[PDB]
Amino acid sequence: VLYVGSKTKEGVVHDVTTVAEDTKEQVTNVGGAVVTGVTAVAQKTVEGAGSIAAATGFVKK
Amino acid sequence: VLYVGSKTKEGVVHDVTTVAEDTKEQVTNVGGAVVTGVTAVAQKTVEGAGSIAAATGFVKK
Amino acid sequence: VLYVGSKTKEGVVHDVTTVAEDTKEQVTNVGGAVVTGVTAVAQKTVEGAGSIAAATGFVKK
Amino acid sequence: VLYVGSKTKEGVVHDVTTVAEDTKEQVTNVGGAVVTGVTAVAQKTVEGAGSIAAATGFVKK
Amino acid sequence: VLYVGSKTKEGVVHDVTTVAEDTKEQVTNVGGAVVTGVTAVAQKTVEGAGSIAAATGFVKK
Amino acid sequence: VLYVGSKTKEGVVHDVTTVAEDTKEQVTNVGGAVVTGVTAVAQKTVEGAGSIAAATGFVKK
Repeated sequence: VLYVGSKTKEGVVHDVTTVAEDTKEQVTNVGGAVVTGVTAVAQKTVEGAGSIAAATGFVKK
Repeated sequence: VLYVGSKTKEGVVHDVTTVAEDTKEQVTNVGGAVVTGVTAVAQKTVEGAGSIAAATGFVKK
Repeated sequence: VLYVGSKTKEGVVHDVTTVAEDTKEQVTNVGGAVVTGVTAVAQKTVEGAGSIAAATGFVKK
Repeated sequence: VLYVGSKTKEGVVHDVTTVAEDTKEQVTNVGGAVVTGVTAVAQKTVEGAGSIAAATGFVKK
Repeated sequence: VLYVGSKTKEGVVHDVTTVAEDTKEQVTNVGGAVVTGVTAVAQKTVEGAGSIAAATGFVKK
Repeated sequence: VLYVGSKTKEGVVHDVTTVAEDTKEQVTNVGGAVVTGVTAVAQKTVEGAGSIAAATGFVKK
């Protein structure tokens, strides 16, 4: 492999924008919760995963 | 493989935009929950997955 | 491998913007919670994962 | 006039984006020239104009 | 006029973005020239203009 | 006029961004020239103009 004159963008995330005004979030009775916003994962060579969101709960009342 | 003059964008996510005004979110009785927004995963070479959202719950009342 | 004249951006996340005005967040009765904002993970070579959000809870009442 | 609870955006320009890669501009024999990019003009109360581009030339050869 | 609880954005320009890579500009034989980039003009109350680009030239050869 | 509780942004320009990589500019034979980048002009009350770019030239050869 060789690159003489070149621009290579491999495994890239850019220009991700989030805008929010007058919003409302309520999680009332949750055993375990994962609430997130932007999640950016850039990776050229991987063996596992990129983003893992796990939630295991128990709401007995 | 060789690139003499070239632009290669392989495995890329860009320009992802989220706009939200006067919204409302409620999760009332959830065992385990995963609530997210933007999830961007760029990866050239992978062996596993890219984004894993897992939720295992129990709402007995 | 060789690069004579080249720009290589591999495994990159940039220009991620979050804007929020007059918002409201409430987590009332949660066993374990993970609330986040921007999560940026750039990594060229990985063996594990990139972002792991785990929440295990118990809401008995 | 009165505003009790309100959001008023009057006379506004926002989120104007220009992206350009590998472009080419040539103005060879021009008497007078006006070459521009983004031109944003926000103004609530005006008596004149907003943007005036004037070019008066003479190419005799 | 009165504002009890309010957000007023009148005469505003924001979030104007210009991105340029590997570009080329040439003005070869111009009497008078005006080459510009971003031009942002925000003004609530005006009597004149907002942006005036004037170019008067003479290319005799 | 009165503001009891309020945020007023009148006559404002903000968040103007310019990004440029590997670019090229040439003005070869120009009588008078005006080459600029970002031009931001915020003004609440004006009688004249906001931005005046004037170029008057003479290329006889």
